[PDB]
Amino acid sequence: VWKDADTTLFCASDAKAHETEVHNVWATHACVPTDPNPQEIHLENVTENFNMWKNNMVEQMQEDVISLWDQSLQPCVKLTGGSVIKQACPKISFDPIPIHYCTPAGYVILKCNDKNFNGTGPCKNVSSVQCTHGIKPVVSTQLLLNGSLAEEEIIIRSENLTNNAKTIIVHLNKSVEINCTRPSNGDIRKAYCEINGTKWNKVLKQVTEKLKEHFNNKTIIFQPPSGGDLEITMHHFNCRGEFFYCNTTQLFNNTCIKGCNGTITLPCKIKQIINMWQGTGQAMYAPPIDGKINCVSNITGILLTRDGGANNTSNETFRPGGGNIKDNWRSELYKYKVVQIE
Ligand SMILES: *[C@@H]1O[C@H](CO)[C@@H](O)[C@H](O)[C@H]1NC(C)=O
Ligand SMILES: *[C@@H]1O[C@H](CO)[C@@H](O)[C@H](O)[C@H]1NC(C)=O
Ligand SMILES: *[C@@H]1O[C@H](CO)[C@@H](O)[C@H](O)[C@H]1NC(C)=O
Ligand SMILES: *[C@@H]1O[C@H](CO)[C@@H](O)[C@H](O)[C@H]1NC(C)=O
Ligand SMILES: *[C@@H]1O[C@H](CO)[C@@H](O)[C@H](O)[C@H]1NC(C)=O
Ligand SMILES: *[C@@H]1O[C@H](CO)[C@@H](O)[C@H](O)[C@H]1NC(C)=O
Ligand SMILES: *[C@@H]1O[C@H](CO)[C@@H](O)[C@H](O)[C@H]1NC(C)=O
Ligand SMILES: *[C@@H]1O[C@H](CO)[C@@H](O)[C@H](O)[C@H]1NC(C)=O
Ligand SMILES: *[C@@H]1O[C@H](CO)[C@@H](O)[C@H](O)[C@H]1NC(C)=O
Ligand SMILES: *[C@@H]1O[C@H](CO)[C@@H](O)[C@H](O)[C@H]1NC(C)=O
Repeated sequence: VWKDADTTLFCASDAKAHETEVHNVWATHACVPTDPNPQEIHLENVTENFNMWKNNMVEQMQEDVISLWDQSLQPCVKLTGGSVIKQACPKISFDPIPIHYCTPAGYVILKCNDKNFNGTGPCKNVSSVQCTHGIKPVVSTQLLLNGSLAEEEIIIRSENLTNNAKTIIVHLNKSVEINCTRPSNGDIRKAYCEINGTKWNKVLKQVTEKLKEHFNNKTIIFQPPSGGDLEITMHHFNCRGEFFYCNTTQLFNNTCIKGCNGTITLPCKIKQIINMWQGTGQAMYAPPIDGKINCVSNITGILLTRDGGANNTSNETFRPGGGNIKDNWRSELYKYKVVQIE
């Protein structure tokens, strides 16, 4: 028997000690080895309540990723709280690895196995585990990359759909590849992401259908982010250590929901000067490495903000972008909660 509790988790990974890649290096020192024979017990006729929006596992993962980034991604110049910090900024090897989140003795993690669980409320099919699945700490905006997929239907998740200020996480049930490249050989910061338009528009159509179920069949309209920093108005992510900013206007194309089944090519740029997602200020990095810089990722989730004040109209307008990296972890941790064992 148990009760919802918070405690300090630890992490486990398969980091390689000989690797210089920074997530490996961090996990080699900050985490223990994974369990090759992990226990998972189904809790017979047990119903548990979960609330992904109030889940300290998220705050803890955020804490780790901040620490990882802080010790791994030194910029040449950091502008924070009005001070200027200068230091060496060598190119690094960067490629996220899965990190498992684990309970210490006297606690356990309950996992909701209801396939269509929306993240808050009762779960009928619950199991207990010592660690979460391995979650890659992929930092991005607008699109969630290399994550886990919903096992059945597309799921719409929100702390309160009625409140337009609350971010919506769209959990996809089918991956769509996004293939980003800064080609080897003009402009060294010019890059692009290629997406399969037929596949992407099919999924986006489905997301639209799902949104209708939640918004009384109102008309669903996508628009580009209203304004803000580039990290939010663009799909922002890190590829091989380089900070990419990609224009997603083409991805949220209302008319495709004409002959538009071809490759979607998003224009991207690599930026040396960025606003740190940690919310701490600005950083400047060295220019991109030479050669073909390339990441192919699965889009597995979408972060959306709904326009407020549209209650009198027959439309609901959505714009890509969540307002919080914690939501990235939320999207992976929603099915977990820590409890204390009696
Ligand atoms: C509950 O979830 C488990 C693990 O995901 C799955 O294998 C099983 O089919 C489900 N069990 C029940 C009682 O439906
Ligand atoms: C999720 O399901 C719960 C059932 O308890 C419901 O109360 C809540 O409104 C739902 N949220 C969404 C976004 O569907
Ligand atoms: C990408 O998604 C595919 C298909 O759903 C999956 O098989 C593969 O593991 C994913 N690759 C990742 C997570 O890097
Ligand atoms: C994904 O979910 C949608 C609607 O939520 C559904 O129509 C479709 O069957 C699902 N696709 C897969 C591959 O499970
Ligand atoms: C959900 O948001 C609506 C609109 O802001 C608000 O009126 C209502 O009180 C909220 N519900 C909860 C439980 O916060
Ligand atoms: C990614 O895009 C480039 C073309 O721009 C191509 O060289 C490469 O083969 C692509 N990779 C995949 C897996 O589609
Ligand atoms: C997208 O995938 C479909 C298969 O559903 C394929 O027919 C098409 O060649 C792909 N489109 C592009 C241009 O990548
Ligand atoms: C994205 O691209 C569109 C069309 O090319 C452009 O008008 C828009 O301003 C771009 N968005 C950003 C934030 O650069
Ligand atoms: C939507 O797609 C069509 C392609 O047929 C194109 O005319 C239009 O420019 C697109 N809107 C975008 C990409 O913003
Ligand atoms: C997604 O995972 C693939 C396979 O490990 C990797 O090549 C790609 O760069 C990852 N994307 C991001 C943004 O980390």
